[PDB]
Amino acid sequence: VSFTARAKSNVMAYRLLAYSQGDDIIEISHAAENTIPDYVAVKDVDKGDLTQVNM
Amino acid sequence: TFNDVKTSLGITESYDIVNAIRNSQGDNFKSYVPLATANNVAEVGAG
Amino acid sequence: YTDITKEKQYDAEEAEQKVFEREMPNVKTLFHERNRQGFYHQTIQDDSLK
Amino acid sequence: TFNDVKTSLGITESYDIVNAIRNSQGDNFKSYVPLATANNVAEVGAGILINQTVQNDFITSLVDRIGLVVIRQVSLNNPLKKFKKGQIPLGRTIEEIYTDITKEKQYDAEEAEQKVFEREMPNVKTLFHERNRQGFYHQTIQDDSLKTAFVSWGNFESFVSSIINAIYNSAEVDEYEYMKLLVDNYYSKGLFTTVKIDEPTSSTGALTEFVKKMRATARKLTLPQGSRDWNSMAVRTRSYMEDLHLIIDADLEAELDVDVLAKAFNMNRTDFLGNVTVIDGFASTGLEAVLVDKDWFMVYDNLHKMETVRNPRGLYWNYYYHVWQTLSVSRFANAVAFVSGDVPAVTQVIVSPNIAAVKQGGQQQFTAYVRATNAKDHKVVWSVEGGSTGTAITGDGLLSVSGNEDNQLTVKATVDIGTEDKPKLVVGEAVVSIRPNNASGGAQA
Amino acid sequence: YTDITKEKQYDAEEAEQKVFEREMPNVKTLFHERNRQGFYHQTIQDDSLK
Repeated sequence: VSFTARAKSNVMAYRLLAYSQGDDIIEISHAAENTIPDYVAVKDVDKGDLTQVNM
Repeated sequence: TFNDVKTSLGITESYDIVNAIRNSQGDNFKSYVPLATANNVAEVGAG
Repeated sequence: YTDITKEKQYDAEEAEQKVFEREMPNVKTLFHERNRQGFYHQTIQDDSLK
Repeated sequence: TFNDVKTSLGITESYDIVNAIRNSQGDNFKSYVPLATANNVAEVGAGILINQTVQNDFITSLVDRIGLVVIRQVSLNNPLKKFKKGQIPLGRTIEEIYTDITKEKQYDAEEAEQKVFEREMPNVKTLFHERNRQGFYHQTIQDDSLKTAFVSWGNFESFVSSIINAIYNSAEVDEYEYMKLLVDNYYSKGLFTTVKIDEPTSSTGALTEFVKKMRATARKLTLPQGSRDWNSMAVRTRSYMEDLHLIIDADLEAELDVDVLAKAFNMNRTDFLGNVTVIDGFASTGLEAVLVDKDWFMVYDNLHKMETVRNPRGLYWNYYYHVWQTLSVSRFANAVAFVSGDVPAVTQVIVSPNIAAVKQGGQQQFTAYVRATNAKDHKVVWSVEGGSTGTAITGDGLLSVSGNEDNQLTVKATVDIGTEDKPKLVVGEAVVSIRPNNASGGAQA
Repeated sequence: YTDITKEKQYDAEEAEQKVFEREMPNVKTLFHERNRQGFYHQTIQDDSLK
């Protein structure tokens, strides 16, 4: 399945990502250092750009 | 003749209608959330 | 009342496994029974109208 | 969709022809000096791999168009098609039954008093041929998508036919290529008869040696007394001159004509004997020519069928042309390899009663045949496996079976070639089934 | 130029879901532009040659 994510700040492909929340839609950003990431970028995603998370 | 050619030659945009369709969420572009070929028409439909 | 559908993007790569996919139409029905049932009575007495 | 493509892509220019012309002080390039547009014939001389866009010369907004659509057809054939021996629709297996000559007995009457009704079975050999190749070819023609590729209905219909011509030109090629595959199969199985030559490209002495060994070989294959020396089943048989075929490549024909058959006054005395069939080549290392009968190819047809279906969601057709056919080799034919490389001394050991069925407790005589290309001794070492209970073969091919033998035997005749540090073996195997008996107690003295 | 193609092994099992799949034709092409534009020039006086 998949769901809509709103990105958060300049996602780069192949980088480790982590989720958060704000206004509504789950926000995606690069995972913080020294922890467990949630998702891997498959493509570059702009700061406030909506996209899909392919679960 | 004419190697380096883009379709956006000579165009300054007010916004991106490609991003306005994917990021609609009912913000007046909800009528274009169907139309499976909306990107292909919006790319070359200006000539 | 049959109703409209959505379009699907032409793709020969997705059509290869979906030749026989089903898509049920959008039909809505409505039903209308006889309601009014009445009569209009008028008596005409001829031979007195004459 | 192809933004930056130049005309020079796989071009591996030995020189610049334009710098050869304009910097020609004097050479053969001087004749291309007064050509007005030599530099434009130099650019688009070979055609272009990727069509760019050309603007018009007079009004530069107009796009110069394509004015002609040439659609190249090709009609490939199979040269080995004449070796195909029919077609069968029903059944799968083919059974070649071959009767062989026997060994005479010395006349004695005193031995003949008891051995009258004692029978001797014929030396009948049997080879089986199944269905091997079972294939289909697949071609799609997206009709409505290719209407962008064409602006003329006569051209469009001719291109669609060229795809359908390309399916039949595929089934022709594989049928050529499977029938070469049998020859390179049968060579690597060690089943040809190798006659060692030198490479005929190397010398007109080595060429003239080749035609002498060729005409010697083809004459030996057709003798009335027959020969065991030229089969893989090693049976006494003969061939005919109308049956022989020769499968040389196109190299040997050119050195045959120019060097040998030219200066010869009588072409009937140096020509290759029998029918000569020219192919491109064999994929073995060292194998140059092959001399077979037409019986050596049992190539029959079981099925040829093209079947179509149309996809409605994706708007295309599919062309399933089915080829099912038997591609087998009869091991009863004379069949000669002409190998120019270094070969092993022994290529095959043949234990000619391959199928045997000995009664439990009964005897059996086995007879090993050796294909010696060094023409040397190569003593047969006998062996019996799989029935390791009490009994096995002698040293000269006599199978002994114990009374408790209950397992299908395998009888091995092995020629030890190679060096002492690493022997390599050439093995001949035959199977023995044990049909049991009765009327015996479990103990004796 | 339309080129030749490959063999697939017959398999009735895998032919149950792999109907309607796609196999592309092998097709190559070439494009030849107009190279030569030539132009020849001779004059005749026709009266001074008399």
